[PDB]
Amino acid sequence: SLLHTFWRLPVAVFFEPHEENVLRCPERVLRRLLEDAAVTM
Amino acid sequence: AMEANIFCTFDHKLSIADVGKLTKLVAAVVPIPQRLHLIKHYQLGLHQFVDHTRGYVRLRGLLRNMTLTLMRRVEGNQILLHVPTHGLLYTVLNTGPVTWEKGDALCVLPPLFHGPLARENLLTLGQWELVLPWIVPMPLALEINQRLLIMGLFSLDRSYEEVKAAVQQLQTITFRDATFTIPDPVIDQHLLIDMKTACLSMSMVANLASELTMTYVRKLALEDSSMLLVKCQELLMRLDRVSPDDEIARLSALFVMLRQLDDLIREQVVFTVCDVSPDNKSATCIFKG
Amino acid sequence: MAAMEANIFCTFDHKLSIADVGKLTKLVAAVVPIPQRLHLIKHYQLGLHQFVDHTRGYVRLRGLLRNMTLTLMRRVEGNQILLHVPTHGLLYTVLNTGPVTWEKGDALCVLPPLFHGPLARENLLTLGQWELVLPWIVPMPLALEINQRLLIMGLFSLDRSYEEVKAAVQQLQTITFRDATFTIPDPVIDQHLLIDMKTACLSMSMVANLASELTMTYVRKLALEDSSMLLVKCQELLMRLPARPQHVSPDDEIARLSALFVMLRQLDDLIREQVVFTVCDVSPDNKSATCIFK
Repeated sequence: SLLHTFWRLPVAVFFEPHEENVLRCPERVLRRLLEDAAVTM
Repeated sequence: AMEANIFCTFDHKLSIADVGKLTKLVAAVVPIPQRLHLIKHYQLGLHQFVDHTRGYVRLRGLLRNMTLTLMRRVEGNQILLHVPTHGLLYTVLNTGPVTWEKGDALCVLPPLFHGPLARENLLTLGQWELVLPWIVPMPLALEINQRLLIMGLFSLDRSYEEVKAAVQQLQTITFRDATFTIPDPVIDQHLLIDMKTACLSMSMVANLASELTMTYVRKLALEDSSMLLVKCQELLMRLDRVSPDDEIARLSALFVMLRQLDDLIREQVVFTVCDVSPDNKSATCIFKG
Repeated sequence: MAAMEANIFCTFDHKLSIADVGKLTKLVAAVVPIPQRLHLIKHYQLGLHQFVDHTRGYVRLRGLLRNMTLTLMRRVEGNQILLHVPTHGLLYTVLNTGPVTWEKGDALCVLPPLFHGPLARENLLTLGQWELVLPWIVPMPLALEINQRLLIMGLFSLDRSYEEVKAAVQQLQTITFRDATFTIPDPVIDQHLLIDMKTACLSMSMVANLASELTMTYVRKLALEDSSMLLVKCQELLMRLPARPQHVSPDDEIARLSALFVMLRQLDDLIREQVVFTVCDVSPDNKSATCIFK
């Protein structure tokens, strides 16, 4: 499930809007979204 | 209308042939240990610093702080010397083995050719032999420094034929119409003391910088406000794919071995060629100190 | 606009007594910094009391002093001080300020004063709660080891207890250069010191990466056969752990040595501030000298 990243050590970000935003939704939002995907089928 | 000069005298007698030899070196550079006014001939050049045991590196270290001067005129009374100053042009002889061009950054070097030679037979008195430092373009000086340092680094493995082949590769140096060679610093299968301590400090700072780095970047990583730091530690982690007083002593040791290497890792330009005369005996260059 | 004024007149607007001008007459041929250059300046900007902070960051005062303009004092008179901004590479007399014995040939640096405040007990033109703080002129190795011990204190500040730093400052503050003791005031953390530590760790990583095997093994190759006191004293700070070299090459390793010299230069520039005075002849009472390169 978990990805295999090429760069071993992780890196911080200045969070520019001109930088592409980085997946900021935490796991409770993903729980809500899996509930939405289950209920919309 | 006179100018501020230096009156150098000679306690030995001087022949007319030696005066005619000395008047060939009109625009020649001469180092002087302290800019006095009435100096004897014993402190002209580097014959005060010719030593059997010492080597090239201490000559370069002394030449970094010598007071360089130019000659003006020679007389049966006395000899005139001129101290240069920054931002003025002067004529200067090309006593070095390499011809120059316009705009080349020039700097002063200790003489590689040493002792008795067909070119070092200048103004040679009884106990005295006037020697002159070389005026070389800057990248050739950097090449000579690098090649002499790495020839000093191969001193402890001359038994291997491959190392002798690498030394014979390093000992020959080409340039623009210049294929001169340098003497090897190893004599009697040993290295001279100043070159030995220079390359020892080099090896020591390399060893200490390879040692202490991971703990310091690990300490710096817990205040990570710079994304250069994590790739800095990732470099060292991909390369491998302690008491606090020991830490303090190793830091001070690393910085003192760096401080003893300060004269070799950098140098300053002394002259740059405003223009060059034909026949390339001399050139008009602006002093830069 | 107007050009650069070689001569700068300063004016004390506040009333001077005779003792202050008598103390100022001893300040001839002394170096003072100025933030800006005008022909007729006020006395507040002259000196260094305008930049004494409550942070008391010695690296901050050092970096601020590096960006000022140095001048020499001349022609002290009634409520007027001539300042000569000196030009490049000319001869200039100078009078020492800090209690450092001077010699010949050694280049000099400008530095903020150690133990600044009333503890040094300087009666320098105290008026309108404004002091005349003179920048020290020290030789090369004193300033070199001051910047070195500041960087070593910075590198030791990380991940250490406060009492470990308190046990380190009693070791590192004592400098006894040229038979005269000196102390390091308030070694604290600063963001500029963080910048120096970051470039120091980056340069150390780079020279650790670019070090070849022969540079890494020369110390062991010399310690296996040779024997001296300096070899012993440099061996004990290293760690514990006839063979042919695996692969050598002249042309690769000269490029390695050039890049390694570049990295050692980028490490050297931190502790070496600048040369600003090159002494030719001192006065025999060690109270004045002559210099070039201004």
